[PDB]
Amino acid sequence: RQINTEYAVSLLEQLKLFYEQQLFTDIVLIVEGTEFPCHKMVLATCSSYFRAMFMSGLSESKQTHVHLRNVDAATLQIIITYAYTGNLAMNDSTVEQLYETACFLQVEDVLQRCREYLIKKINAENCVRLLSFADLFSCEELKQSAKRMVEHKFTAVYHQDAFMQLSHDLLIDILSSDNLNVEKEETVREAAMLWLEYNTESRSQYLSSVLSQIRIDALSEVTQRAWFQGLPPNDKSVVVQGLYKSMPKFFKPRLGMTKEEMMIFIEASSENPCSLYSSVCYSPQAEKVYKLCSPPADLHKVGTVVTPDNDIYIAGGQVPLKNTFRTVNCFYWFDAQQNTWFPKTPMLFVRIKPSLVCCEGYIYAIGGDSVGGELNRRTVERYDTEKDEWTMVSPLPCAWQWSAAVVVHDCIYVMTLNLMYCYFPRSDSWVEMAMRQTSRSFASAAAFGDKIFYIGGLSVTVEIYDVNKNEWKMAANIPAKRYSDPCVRAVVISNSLCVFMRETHLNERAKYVTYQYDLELDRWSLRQHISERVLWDLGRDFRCTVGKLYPSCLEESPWKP
Amino acid sequence: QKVDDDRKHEIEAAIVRIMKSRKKMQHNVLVAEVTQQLKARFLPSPVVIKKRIEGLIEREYLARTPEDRKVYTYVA
Repeated sequence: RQINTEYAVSLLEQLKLFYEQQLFTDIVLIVEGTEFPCHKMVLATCSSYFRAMFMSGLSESKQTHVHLRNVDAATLQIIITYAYTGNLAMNDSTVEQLYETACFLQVEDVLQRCREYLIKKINAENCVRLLSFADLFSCEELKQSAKRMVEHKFTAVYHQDAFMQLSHDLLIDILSSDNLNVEKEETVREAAMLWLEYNTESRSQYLSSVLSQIRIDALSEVTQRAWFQGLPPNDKSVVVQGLYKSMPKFFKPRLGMTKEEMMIFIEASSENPCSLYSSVCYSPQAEKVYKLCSPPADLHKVGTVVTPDNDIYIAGGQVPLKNTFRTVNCFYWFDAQQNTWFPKTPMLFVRIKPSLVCCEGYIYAIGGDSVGGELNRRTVERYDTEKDEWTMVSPLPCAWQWSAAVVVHDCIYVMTLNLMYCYFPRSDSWVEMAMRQTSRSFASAAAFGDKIFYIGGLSVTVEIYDVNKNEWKMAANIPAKRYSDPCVRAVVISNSLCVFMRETHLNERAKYVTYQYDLELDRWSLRQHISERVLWDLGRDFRCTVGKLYPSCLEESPWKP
Repeated sequence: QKVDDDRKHEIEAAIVRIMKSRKKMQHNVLVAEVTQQLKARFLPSPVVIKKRIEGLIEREYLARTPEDRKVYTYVA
């Protein structure tokens, strides 16, 4: 057995003290003129290269002074102090050089630590840079993670400066993969072209290879004429090899074209009695019901948000203590292809059913039972999708419960029983808007166009608000059978305002049906009635949100009609 | 001339009644709102409103400093 409360701590601390006092040292590392006196035992036990450096019989084994080059002084110093104390204390800037020096010195523990730190920090921009870094220094985990992040984001950016400087093999792997998140086939063509326009006559063979890779569907559009404009003179066989890429090489449809606009539902009626809730999806066009994996698989009462880039996030929630419902501030993100949930930076307060709002690329969590004992029981907390951190902002004016919040015209709007405040993120200030004449709670609002549609409350209250008109007005009442409790759900569908409502009576079964609403008609025309043969009962605490998903990655929910 | 002066005072009255409970403007943010509020009244007259909004900087009550346009004085 290994001790950890007696000799281990004392031995490590005494070794650190000996290192500080320059005692019992027999080897000194020379790094561009900087001296690092240390011990051979610690270097042998930490690094897998120093053990061969001092054990294998050569001229440097019996050498008091060793001139080690191609290593940074600060990185070697931090590696030595980690070996002498066990604490790494890595920043976010010197990770690349630290990993390079760890790979050169073959220090497995710090290599794993840096690998985890890098795989956790593929946020938005270093994806291609760290992908190239992992291609240079073989790292399967980093390579796969960066490949997936690139397939997700570069397919929407395809203009990064670092992306231009990539090796042929990595670019071939990226382009030939069927994970490109592109709704059109010309964007990848123009990305490949611009990758082959800044460096031409140098990668002409690789130009032909990428030309073949992009395949006929985009090869038959403009590439021939642009190449004729840009071909080197006295090139004949290149024309012959380029003309050949018209018939062969298995023209097949891509995967990114399957961005069907669907509805993500959470906390549904679980088919199995072992489970309590489940997350499922519905297809407005395919008329099918898909399922999703629960992010924690045990925690419920979560809030949903969808960014303009079609991303799904989960924050807050409560989980049973499983002693022999505790609130957790954990955060999660849904993978559009792996059908899993990768966690992210947790929150600072354990919220219950938080309301997350996206604006200016930032996620804003408004209310949702943060604490309560704080002097200002009316506070908020936002998220940074780029820096991956939580920043405190101006708190709420008034404390509200069972509230709803949306975003309109790049402005934060939160709706409560009767009041509404317009938070302006740029000035971090709250603007008093208008007050509703009806006091209704337990309802949600939808941000369709430039008008906020607060639907329901306790009912069928349809109160329409306009940012420009700054006024609340009524339109009509949704045609709902009497003696019923309509679970109204308002959300945008295909750039058209629609609703998803369910009616329940006494000794009667629930019915699901969505209606098409018109702005000037003030009527909910019958758009589609959801048949019970494909969709079963959902419940009462279910939530609805609009997002695009992949049918192949997800799986259909089995249920008897 | 009388109706021009009437419009010139009406726009100032609107801008001092509305922006006293609204947000700020960096380059051309609040002018769109003030034109939308007056869309049903008359033409926006961009040059007239642009020349008139910069005349109030000589004194207090939302001077709207051009160099310090990052934040406006939300005071009386």
